Amino acid sequence: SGPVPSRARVYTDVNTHRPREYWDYESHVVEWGNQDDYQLVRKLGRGKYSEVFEAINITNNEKVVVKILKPVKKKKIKREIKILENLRGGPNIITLADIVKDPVSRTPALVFEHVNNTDFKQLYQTLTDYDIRFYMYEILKALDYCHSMGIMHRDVKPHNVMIDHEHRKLRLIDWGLAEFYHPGQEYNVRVASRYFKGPELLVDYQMYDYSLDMWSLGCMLASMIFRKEPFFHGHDNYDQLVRIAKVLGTEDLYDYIDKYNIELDPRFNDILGRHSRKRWERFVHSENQHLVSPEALDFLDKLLRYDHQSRLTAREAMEHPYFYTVVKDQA
Amino acid sequence: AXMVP
Ligand SMILES: O=C(O)c1cccnc1
Ligand code: NA
Repeated sequence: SGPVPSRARVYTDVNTHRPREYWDYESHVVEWGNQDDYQLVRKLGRGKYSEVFEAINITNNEKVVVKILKPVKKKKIKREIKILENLRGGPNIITLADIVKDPVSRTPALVFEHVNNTDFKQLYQTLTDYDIRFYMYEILKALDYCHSMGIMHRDVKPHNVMIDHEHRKLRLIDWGLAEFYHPGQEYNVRVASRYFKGPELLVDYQMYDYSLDMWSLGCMLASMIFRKEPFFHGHDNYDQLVRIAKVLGTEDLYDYIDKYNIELDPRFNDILGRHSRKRWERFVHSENQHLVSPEALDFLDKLLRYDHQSRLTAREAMEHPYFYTVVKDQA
Repeated sequence: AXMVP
């Protein structure tokens, strides 16, 4: 019969109502800058399909970040470019400053306005309680904006959040896996990093939506308030779901599978068994209790749900009492 | 490398 179809609870038809040029990234005509404006200085890091360099813009002495794009599927270069251009100027979105080509290899490279090479993962084990709530709220601003623009990031994790802690500014980066949401579309489940994969990716449910990013955000939050990194620490994609079921319980896992008529891969059958839901208080101890409150546990509980439709949206999340102090102090 | 090297 097939799996039951699903629709985003929010921003369902934003791309349908856009001019086709907005989301038809394969037809996008790239505006190329001048590679001679920039001099690479040193390598900052490496992705599986990218090389990242610190560089200087010699025309104005500004430091920038240069990302060399090299996906196997050429289609993904225009996808990342078109998403970055559609999102440019939105809150806490990294700003694409230029697009050039390596003069030797002719490989496309993105030029970003500089942010300090310090990600949320290097910082979030030394933050106070208030700073976790502040930066979580800033990430939610970025996610609600990109969701409202029809885009799911699909790779939300601490290494993709750059923070300038001195200036308390935050940028959500690496839009190389981001996609446009279209109702009824079946997407690739081989996205995101293992520890942050939502249950829909692990049980192979393809008609997912923005709510995938909200599961990943819940995984980051649990890691921070509990000082456990990663919070769900599987050895492969099958064990990853087992790690989740040992916390959220198996009853709601199978209710989820029943609801969408999902065919569970037989590799799961021998390793899941039965698990009761563990109350979130079971993870509190003396070295993390200063980060844990009733509002944090209630908020966490509403992000980490098997059923993607039951998870808080980014907008609903920003109204949670967990952020009441941040919202008051912000005005 | 854009500007030499
Ligand atoms: O979007 C990216 O991949 C990015 C942005 C700034 C710095 N490093 C990487
Ligand atoms: Na392309």
